[PDB]
Amino acid sequence: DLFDFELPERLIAQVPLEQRDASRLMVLDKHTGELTDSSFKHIISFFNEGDCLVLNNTRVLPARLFGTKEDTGAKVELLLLKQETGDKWETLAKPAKRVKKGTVVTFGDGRLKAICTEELEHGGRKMEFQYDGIFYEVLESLGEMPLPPYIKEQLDDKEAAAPTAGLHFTEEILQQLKDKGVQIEFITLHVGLGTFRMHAEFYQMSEETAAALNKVRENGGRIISVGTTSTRTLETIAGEHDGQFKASSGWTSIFIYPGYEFKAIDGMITNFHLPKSSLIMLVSALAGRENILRAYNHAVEEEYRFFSFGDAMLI
Repeated sequence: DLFDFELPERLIAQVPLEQRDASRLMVLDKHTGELTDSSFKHIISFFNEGDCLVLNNTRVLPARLFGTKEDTGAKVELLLLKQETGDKWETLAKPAKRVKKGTVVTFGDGRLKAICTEELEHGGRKMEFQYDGIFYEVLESLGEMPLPPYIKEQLDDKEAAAPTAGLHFTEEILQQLKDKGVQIEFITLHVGLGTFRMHAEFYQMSEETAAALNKVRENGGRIISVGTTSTRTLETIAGEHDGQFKASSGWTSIFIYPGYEFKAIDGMITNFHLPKSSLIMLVSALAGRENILRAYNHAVEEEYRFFSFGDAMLI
């Protein structure tokens, strides 16, 4: 194989040195292929002003409502993605097929129902809630409301941990970078959602976030993704708009590999990976298969910790 090398199961960090910024930092020059070393404290010494960091920030926030298809029999699960205007929301629905045109779904005793004001491209569904009083209150209400048997039976119950090399980010460094003049933007990615369409991630970029990144691109700043993964979201987005960012959400399945021309990031921050997984190819497409390779060889040499909790890399 072409993305293989010697990787001592030992050089593979069993657990993390999460104590601090210790975690070394292999720095590779995308173009030149140079390959210096370092530690994650000096990090901030590589970012200029007008640079932005996109953080794959995650939130167990997909709140979900268990309603029942009004008219017909029943059973509809809604995943609340983002509230738009007033009482309209971006949503994912179980038994999606069931939710159509302007279908109506009831929740609980009927306080709060919702109509499907439209089908969405990513298979989601824009819905609109009907209710009295304060919305956020009504929900909270249903919060403590057990699922009626009717549904309850139709189910199996009642009513992880953000990986991403983006953890080496001491609240402090976050501040430093701010202070120095490096912006920080967030993207949102969800995992178990696949079952709402397969096992793809669901991303969401905001109007402001998109806006922000475009400025940076305009003003000639650099964009660096802090995401063993999020780099793909970005890449996906700017991919479908020609290097430009737009608010959006959807399923990400892009598979980056040598040859791919990045149109989103200028550099990224992740870890070292296995002698053939599909991450090395990603990275490899970024700085070239060779450069990365030799760096992988020198990383092993200077006994760098590889993978999940090992040391951090940058471009």
